[PDB]
Amino acid sequence: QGTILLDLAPEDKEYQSVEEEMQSTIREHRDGGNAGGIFNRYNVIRIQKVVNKLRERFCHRQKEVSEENHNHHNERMLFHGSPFINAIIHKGFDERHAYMFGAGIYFAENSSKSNQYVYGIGGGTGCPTHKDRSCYICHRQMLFCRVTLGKSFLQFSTMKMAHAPPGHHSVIGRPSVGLAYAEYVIYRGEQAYPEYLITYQIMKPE
Ligand SMILES: Cc1ccnc2c(NC(=O)c3ccc(N4C(=O)[C@@H]5[C@H](C4=O)[C@@H]4C=C[C@H]5C4)cc3)cccc12
Ligand SMILES: [Zn+2]
Repeated sequence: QGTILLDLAPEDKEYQSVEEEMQSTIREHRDGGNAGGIFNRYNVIRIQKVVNKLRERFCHRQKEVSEENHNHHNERMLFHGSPFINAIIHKGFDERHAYMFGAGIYFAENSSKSNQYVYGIGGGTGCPTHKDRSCYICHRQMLFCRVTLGKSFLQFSTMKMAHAPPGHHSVIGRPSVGLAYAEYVIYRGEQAYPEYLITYQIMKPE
């Protein structure tokens, strides 16, 4: 049937919950805003629920992970940012299209970290039209996803990895003095479901 995008109304508590998580998880980064831009809030202009009967591939894998993890799939809602959001919502996450950065699909609990990836690694060259990484005009997109972490392997760097170590299902790169915030990585596209599609703009500091 394909993906059906359902619009959430801002007066719906599901809409508010999603925006709140995004707006409150904004943190300042050490790069002076070079990658994701300079801003204190987002102008959330749209939130759509992604419906794709993907859910099954996702639920199936979740069962495998659970058996393998003492009946604990260890789900977390996390943000994802990359230049391939539209492909993802239709075809699902795919580890074959993966790219420091290893060969995994990255997620973050802080929206501002995922915003740095919207136009690519380090923000790339910025938006296609103005080639500005701090564009306040162009609409950006990011996903708030269900991520099956199962047994996570914790470490200080992930540029090295291609797969989760034995007995594990995800890799969490953590802060050193190295990273500033945690990054969650999976190596199988089916361990993540693109629950919400957020359309937004970063707003200039008032
Ligand atoms: C048709 C089609 C064409 C191109 N793509 C597709 C796709 N794509 C992913 O599922 C994907 C996106 C970004 C990363 N991906 C990350 O999450 C990390 C790195 C990376 O490449 C760098 C960027 C974000 C950070 C840093 C890894 C995987 C999924 C489904 C279809 C696709
Ligand atoms: Zn722009």
